This record gives sequence, C-alpha cells and structure tokens, in this order.
Amino acid sequence: GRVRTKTVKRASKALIERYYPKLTLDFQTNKRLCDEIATIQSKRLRNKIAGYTTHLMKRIQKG
Amino acid sequence: AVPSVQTFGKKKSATAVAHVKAGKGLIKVNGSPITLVEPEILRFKVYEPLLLVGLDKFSNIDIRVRVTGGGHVSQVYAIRQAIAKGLVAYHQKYVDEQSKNELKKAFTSYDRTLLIADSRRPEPKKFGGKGARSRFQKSYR
Amino acid sequence: LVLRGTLEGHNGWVTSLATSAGQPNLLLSASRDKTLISWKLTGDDQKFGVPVRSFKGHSHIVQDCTLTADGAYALSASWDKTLRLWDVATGETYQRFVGHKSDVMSVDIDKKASMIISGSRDKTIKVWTIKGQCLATLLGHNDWVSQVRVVPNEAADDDSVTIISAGNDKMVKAWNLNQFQIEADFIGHNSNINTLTASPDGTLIASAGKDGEIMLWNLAAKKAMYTLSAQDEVFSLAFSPNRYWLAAATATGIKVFSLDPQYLVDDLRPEFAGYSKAAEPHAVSLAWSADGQTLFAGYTDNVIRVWQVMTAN
Amino acid sequence: ALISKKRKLVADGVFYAELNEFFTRELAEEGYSGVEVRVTPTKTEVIIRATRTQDVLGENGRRINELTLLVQKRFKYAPGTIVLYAERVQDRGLSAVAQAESMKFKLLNGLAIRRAAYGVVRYVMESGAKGCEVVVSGKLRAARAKAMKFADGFLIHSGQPVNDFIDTATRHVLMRQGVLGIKVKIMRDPAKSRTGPKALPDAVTIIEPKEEEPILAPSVKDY
Amino acid sequence: FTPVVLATPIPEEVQQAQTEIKLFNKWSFEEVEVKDASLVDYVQVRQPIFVAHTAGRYANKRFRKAQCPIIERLTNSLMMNGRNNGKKLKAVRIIKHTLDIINVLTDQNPIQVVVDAITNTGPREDTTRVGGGGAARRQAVDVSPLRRVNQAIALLTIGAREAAFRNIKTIAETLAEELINAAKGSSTSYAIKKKDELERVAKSNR
Amino acid sequence: IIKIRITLTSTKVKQLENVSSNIVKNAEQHNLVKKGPVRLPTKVLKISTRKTPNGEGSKTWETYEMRIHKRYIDLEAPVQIVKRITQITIEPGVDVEVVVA
RNA sequence: CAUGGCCGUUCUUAGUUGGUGGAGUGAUUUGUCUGCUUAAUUGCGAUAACGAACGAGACCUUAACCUACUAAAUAGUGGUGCUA
RNA sequence: AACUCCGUCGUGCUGGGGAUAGAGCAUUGUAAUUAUUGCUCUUCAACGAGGAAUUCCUAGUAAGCGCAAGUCAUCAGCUUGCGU
Repeated sequence: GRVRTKTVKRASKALIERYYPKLTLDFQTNKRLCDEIATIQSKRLRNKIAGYTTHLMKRIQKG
Repeated sequence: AVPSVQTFGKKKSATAVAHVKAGKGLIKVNGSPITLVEPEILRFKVYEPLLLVGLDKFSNIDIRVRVTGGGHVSQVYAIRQAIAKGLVAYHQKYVDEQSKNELKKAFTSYDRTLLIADSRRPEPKKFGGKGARSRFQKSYR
Repeated sequence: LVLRGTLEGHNGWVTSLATSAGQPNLLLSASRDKTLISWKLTGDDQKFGVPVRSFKGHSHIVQDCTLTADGAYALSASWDKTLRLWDVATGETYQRFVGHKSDVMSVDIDKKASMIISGSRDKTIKVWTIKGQCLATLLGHNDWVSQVRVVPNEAADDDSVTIISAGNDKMVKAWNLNQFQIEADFIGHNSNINTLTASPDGTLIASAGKDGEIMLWNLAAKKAMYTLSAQDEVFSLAFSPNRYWLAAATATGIKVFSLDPQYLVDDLRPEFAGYSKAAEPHAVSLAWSADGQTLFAGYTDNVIRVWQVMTAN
Repeated sequence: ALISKKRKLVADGVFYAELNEFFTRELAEEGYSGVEVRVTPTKTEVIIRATRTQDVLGENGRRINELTLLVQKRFKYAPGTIVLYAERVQDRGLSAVAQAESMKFKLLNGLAIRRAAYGVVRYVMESGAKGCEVVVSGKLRAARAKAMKFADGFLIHSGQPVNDFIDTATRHVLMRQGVLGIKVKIMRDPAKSRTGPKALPDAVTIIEPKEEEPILAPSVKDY
Repeated sequence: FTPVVLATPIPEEVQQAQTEIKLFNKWSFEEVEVKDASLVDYVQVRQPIFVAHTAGRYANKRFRKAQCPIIERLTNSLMMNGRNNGKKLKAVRIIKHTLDIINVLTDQNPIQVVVDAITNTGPREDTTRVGGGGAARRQAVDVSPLRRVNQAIALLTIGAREAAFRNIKTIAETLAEELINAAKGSSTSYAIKKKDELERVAKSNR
Repeated sequence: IIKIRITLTSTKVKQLENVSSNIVKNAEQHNLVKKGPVRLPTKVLKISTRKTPNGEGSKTWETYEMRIHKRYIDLEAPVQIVKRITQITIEPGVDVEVVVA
C-alpha cells in the first residue's frame, strides 16, 4: 500500500528536470532542499516528495 | 558532587521514576525494599535487571523508584523499565562508555522491553458497540 | 599506507572526524546518530581503539565536530540549529550557541580558543565568543555555506586571522575577522563545493565538490594554481601535516595526492563483504593524525576505518 | 462574574447565536451578513455586517438606536455599555449568506427559477470566486418535488479545506405552493486568502531556477 | 558462589541459582530437548525465562507465535471459558503448581514432561470437508507442524478444564494428571483419546 | 509596586498566544520580574447528541468539542503602568481578568 | 404520497462528469483501457484521443517519541533550614 | 472493580443462584398505593452449560472488570466515553 500518487510522482519529476545538479542521492539532505526549491503545504507531503525524488535519482545514476 | 542520574520507565499508564545516585546499595521502591513488590508471582520481574548483568554492579549505587498510574501488572513492568534504563544511563555519564554497551547488550538480547517501552496503546471505543472493534448483536427479524 | 582495523560504535554516517595535537590517541567523531564519541586508540589489529565517552544531547544530525589543541574542549555543529561546547572529560556541555535560522553545517575555533566560527544553511556565517555571544554575522553567500575553515596564521603570532568559507553558490570566500569584512573571493567552481581545507602553514587552499575535481589556490598569492580531476563526487578533503600530501574522500574510495611531484600516492578501496557495486560504502570524513602518520575515514558503513602510512621497502 | 469559565465561554456562544438569529430576522431586508462581538471593559461593542448601511443606519440615528435599546433590554445590559456599529460588507459578491438572501428575495418578486439562479452564479463568478453552486429544492412547478442545481467553476468538498474555502447558507423561502429550499455554496479561491492557508494542500509550486555560466572564468578578485 | 552484600538484603536463595543460570521458577532449561523432529523450530525451550509472564507481541506476524516459549503458551491457554479471560496471574499460579506436582509423581524435569506431552498429543493426519453439492464428503489431509503444537496445547488444557470442572481436585492437579498421562501414550488422557480418534477418522477417509 | 496576576482564557490558540506575547513584551520593555505564561491543561468540552431528529436509521452518534485554553501570568508592577498594559492588549475572543492581589 | 431542513440507506465500495477531437442516421460511445500493481478509476504503461473536474489520496483531530527550545506555589524534584 | 495473599467451606441445587414474598427503618418529592430508591432481618424458585438456528470479532483486539458523563429531584439492568 506504498503506492505514491500522481501528486507526489508528477511533482518529483518536475523537480528533477530543472534541479538535477543540486539533488543528492541522500534523503536527509534532499528534504532540506525541497523546503527551498519548492513550496509544499504540509511536512508529510514534502517527505513523500523528497523520498520519491531520492528513489528516482538512484535509478537515474544507474541508467 | 553526589553523582546522580534520574530517569523514567513506562507501561500503559504507569510511570516509574528512578533516582540513581552513588552510594551503598539500597534498592527501594516507593520507600520499601525491592524484595516487597507484591503481586508476588511477578516479583522476579523487578529482578531481571538485577540478575541479567549481575548483582555486583549495584554495590556502589543507590536506587529509589516511585510509581504512579497503571495497574498492578502495569506498574511491575514499569519499575524494571526504569531500573534497566537507570543503570545504563548511570554508566553513560559517570563510568566508562565501553561498559555501557556491555550492559545494553545484555538487556537488549533479553528484551522484555527493559530499555524500550512498547508502543501498544488503547484503541478508542466507537458507537454501536461496547468495544473498539466489538459491535452490538443485530437481530434481523 | 596500510590499515590495521576499524572502529565500531556509531549507528549512522560518521560525518566528521577531528583529532588533537595534545593527545595523539584521542579521536573525536560525530555522526548521523546525534552523538559524538571520544575514542582511545590502542594500536591493535583487532581493535585499534575503543570508545570511552559518548556525547549525546543533540536533537538531529551532527554535521561537524572539532577538538582544541590540548583536547580538553570540543565543539559540535548539528542540524538542530544549535552548536554545543563540550568538555571531553565528564561529557557535559558548558555553553549552547543559538541564533542560526537553519541547519549548522560546520564549526571551527581558532588556536587560542577566542573566536568560534560556524557556517550554516541560512547562507550566513556567525562568529561566536567563548561564552555564547554572537559577535557578528558575516553574510554574503547566496546559498548554503557548506563548510568553513580557519586558516592557521604564520609564525611569531601576527594579529591577522582569515577564514575560508565554501558554499553551494560556487564561490570560495576568504574573510577578514580583523574588520569582519570579505578579504578575497575565489571563482571557478562549476558545481556545489562540498568541502575545503587549508595547508598546515596556511598558504594553500584546496577545495572540491560535485564535479569530480579539486582546485588548489594560493591565499598568499591570490592566484589559482591549477586543478585536478578525481572522476568522483568529492565528500571530504584533508592535507597531510608533514608529508605534504592531500587526501580526498571520493564516492569510490580514498585518493591520496602528492604534489611534489604530481602523481597519485594510493587509491584506498577497503574490502566490503555482502554488498553490490552500486551500494558501495564511501568515506564522508577525513582526519590526518596530529603526528602525521595516520589518516582516519568515517564511512556510511557507520564504521570508522584507520589507515597509517608505511614505507614499502 | 462568579461564574466558571466553562459556563462563561459557553454562555458567550449562545449569546452570539441569539444575536445572529435576531439580525437575520430583523435586518432581512438590508442584506445582513453577520456580526462579531468585542467583549471589552467599558462598553462591549457589536458590529453589524450589512450591505446597505444607509438603510440600517436610519434617519438621524433611528433604526440603530432602536436596535441598541432592543439588545440591552433583552440581554439586561447596563445603559451605555453596548454600542452597535455598521460597517458594510467585504465584497458582497462572495458571501453565501448575502447571496442566499439575494436568491430568496429575487424568488419572492416572481422571477423564474432558472433565471433567478443563473443570475446569482454569474455574479459570484464575476466577484472572483473559483466555484459556486446553487441548489433549489422543493415543488418547483409541479405537485411532486424535484431539485435543481446550478453550478459553475469547481467546488471541493472533501475535508479540512471545506472549513477553509467553503461558505454555505441555507434559506427557507415561503411560496404559494409550499416551501422551497435555497442552498448556496461558494468556494473562494485560496490565492486571495489573507489569513490562514493560501493554497490547496496538494498544490506544489516549483521555483524556477536561473541558468548559470559554464566556464565561470577561473581567477581571483581581491579587495 | 561469592555472595554480594549490600544495603538491600536480596535473600540468599535468589541470586545463588540465578546470577549464573537464568532458571525457571526453580527449573532448568538445560538438558531439555524436543525428541520429535518436525517440532523443533516450533517448540521453543531455547531462551530461558524466569516466569511465564511475557507481555510480548506475538500476534503481529504469521509465525512469530512459534518463538513464544511453550510454557507461556500453556498459561495463555488456561485463561479460557469466559470467567477466566484476562486472568493470567491466576494461570501462572496453576502452572507453577503444576510443575511442582509433575516433579513429585515422576522425578524427571517437569519442563521435559511438558514437551513430551506436546510431541505426542498433536494429530498427525487430519480430515477436511469437501462440499460439492449435498452429502458434503470428507477428505483426509496432512497437518502442519505448527498446527500440531497449536492443537496439542488446545487438547491438553481443554482436557484439564473438563476434568477439573465439577470436581474436588484442583485445576493444577488435573493439568498435572493430563500432562503425565500424555507424556507416555497411556490413553487415560483426554488428548490422547482425542488424537487417535482424529487419526482413525482420517484413515477411513484417505 | 504591587503583586498582580493576569489570567487569560480563550477558545483560539493563535489569538491568545500573541496577546500573552504582547504582555511579556511590554513586561521586559521596562524590565520587571516575569513569572511568565504558565499554560493550564486544555479543556475539551464534549457534547454527544445522537445525529438526528426522530430515531430512524442506524444509531449514529456525533461528538462536538469546544476547547478552552487558559493562561495566567503573575506580574508585579508600579500602579501607573498597570492600567495601560491591561487596556492596550484587548482582542476579540480573548477574555482577560486581572486580580488585584 | 403535497413540501423544507436534518438523517438513514443504496454503498465498510471506487465511483462520477464536462470541453475539443474520433465512431455511429440515432439512442449512445471513446476518453473512463489488454496486461501488471494498489486499500483505491492507486499507479506503471498501452493507446483515436488530448487536456481537465469532483470522489480516493492529500487535509484536520487524536494516540505514541524528544534528558531539545520556551518556565511553572493552580505540576513536580533535589538540597537546605525546623522537627518525628 | 476484577486482581493478589491468608483462612473457612468441601462435589451436597450446598456456605452455588437470589427470583418470589413478609415485617421494620430511612431518603427524594406537594404527593411514593399499582412496592421511586436505599438499608436490616426473614422467605430460598427455576437454573447442572442450553435443540434447529444465529450474532460479533484479527492485537493492547476479543473477552473479563469497574468508573465518569447523558437522562436526573428521585430512579441505570440503557447509552456515550474511559481506563484496568
């Protein structure tokens, strides 16, 4: 039941395609970046957005 | 000056507070000795922190535990929660930190939640039943 | 340059290592697990060192730590927007430093323990006293101040102290605390500057970051000297105190660079059992020992690895 | 005094509800929209939120000096310890209470239902609303009741943002055939929201980065 | 054993047998072993406990109840038929009395007698129901190793409860009588009479 | 000077905390000993009606809550500055009482 | 069984509908789907559709953690006096 | 409150169970008879685990156990919550 929805997924792809050489492969320093490069209303959502961003980058540097 | 650590232990409503200072070796619960914690079939539950790591470690410290809240079984699980945390936190501050891991290893390998209080909490009642999940009997005709 | 074992006892990434000139076998490491651990080195192949005191009391990741010259006092820079001054004996905190609006990434102290500098993610740099008073706010970066260092001045104790402050804004800036003004600006880094350091004599500036390159500078000369390439994202950076070497913590391993002449000393890749190639643990902190024979490297394995130099034949 | 805060704070609530129902019944013909009390020492004051203040404030101070007496007689206030103000309405095209009374009185002038209701939804859209919806339910033109709903824009009715961006009003309009029900929901957009949240909870905005120069000219500039 | 003296007396019989070996009430988890393979990894006598009162989360996963010690799985099955639900402090007394009585009648380790009872009284071939339409015929199937332990504790504590019901002998003694008569295949126990009855029904239906 | 006590009671968190903040800000504008805001436990007032008029349907229940937040600050001040600070910080929804001694 | 409002239920589920384009004389249809996945018309994808809206989620309340910040004779703790 | 310890009972519809009924003393109320309710002594019924059927429930849950509140002047074998 861990399926991210099209709010988290679509936002994370838009946040990679214009901030690629600022995001690491680490979650703890990615969610600190999402407070600066994005406006997200709730703390629970930006942890989900930054987590899927970190998951996408692990499969970007693979291929 | 009188090296002392205070800590707390919890079970379900109960909160034991331990006062671990350096001294002669009295282990008193609510002003009464540890040998008198009396559901008397869970008397050994306050005794595992005194026997897992060995009784020698308590010869130089003083323990004073006070409990409130909970029930008779829940409180017994709260002193042992506070005794275990009260000795590993004494060792973090006033003796070698290498010794703290050796006692933390002993309690965790025998984890009856001696160091980490369990996150099981009551579920609220709802309407249409006498319990959280239980429902009233329906009659159908 | 061979290893004689590891150090266990941290539960997170060992973010920063720091050693003291006073005690040569006192290592202080701060990690992701909100604690600092002071060790006692024994020089044994099975257990090179043991922990002796844990410094807990930070509410979030502790990014940087530093010792004093005599090793009695320790500073911790943490993500809880505070800095703490610790006694290495009896593990207590004397002073708490507050006033950053965001995470604190680095802390350094001068040799005389008079001023304390601290970079942060609020794009500002604050200079602190020993009693917790913030002297001034050295603003002027455009992004997170990723790391700061104080430059050791030259001999005979001339009253001129300079600090160097890298950042994600792709400028390295040299500051002048005699007037609390910017002294020099360094331009040419093409990515985030993760780490920077200075020579023991206080002339060289080495800085590196995401691109896979290290740029050497000369603060005395105010010219860039040249750049190297490491092909890997650079995490930490450390000058050898007497061997005239530059150690770099990369995504693949520890690369040690000699500059006279220009060649690679070694590429340290420890043996990891049970992981894949992508999930390769890497060093995120470097610290040469005070005597200059030993380098330490904290990893994302949550384990400190120890390398000490040895001549081949 | 000499009353517990549990009974004190509740009694302030029921006093407000009694005042509000009084002014809906009394100032129905002046487009009333709400009140707020400011319990201060030395003459607690009451503000009336009604569109035509020139009607609420009568000729030479009548029609609000009367209402000042009516409140202090019924609620046993000391004379001069309550005053009634009337500042008008903040953007009456966006209040569902005021737009339901407009919908009600337009029906009582014998306007057709589909015309009186499409004239309310298009006025609320003209007022910068993101979505509003008007329901008329009753015996509209037959003996068997139906319900017609008129909508434009979009409305959210799911959760906590309902408490933030939805304004609702129910009105009973009394007709020859019976009673019709008027329900107006108005969703003010969160962009012009002054206090509280200013966006929907699942709305994300990415700050557009500024592109940089590649070579960056490796050099030093000094002071 | 070099006893330690301190301001709280902590009586002599406490630490003498418990500082070095963590026994049962006073009983040993040494030299006890499951004689029947396919019940190892389901009968847990490997980590000793002091009393059979462990406020442990064993219901949150599928097979985690196997790691619960079997002595606590017998005190758990005693709190049954309504008036005794949630009365664990009574069930520990019954089991504490049972292992004392078991040692008296037979001088072996009472923990070993319990494991012998569990290993015997678990059914080995059980019967399931095949509906189809109408007569609802039966089919003989195998039985899991976990269900063998699950049902052996069920049959033993049901038999002790029914024997002690309208009887002057206490529940502790009838539990002792049932466990001893099941350690050997005496067929004077409720569980053994049940176990071979379930097995002979499946033999007809195979 | 005189020993005073100011008690604040409201149903709005945001409207109450800034009023107490103005109280303490005026307290160390011209310095005097604080005994700053001691927050009492919040009171939840529950009304559990059924759901309906007439009892047709599933027996569904509602619960309504009013939350009472209470704060008291124990100050001491000269007699002059008492009246002005008790009169400046007046905000709707917040009930302020001042005990003389 | 003339109505309003409120409520229950269909309905402990995932469902519903415009705009433009395509199919059909038309009622209607596609979008809203073979497969896999999810608690979910949740997603991956496929694609005569594209771009959307409500519902789900997000949200709010509450229960768990904080030896961190802000301080409390209307909550405690320790020492100190006096005293059994 | 269940619970815990020590004792009395001892397989007997018995010291289980407490329906039905008699006599008195009080309390609320303008008023208690068709017993408001509480208490004291006496009376000591069926019921020996409940057929076909059928309800609720997956973890601090089921079940046991009481407590506060609503209704209220008096009446809780009900409900809404709460903990053990």
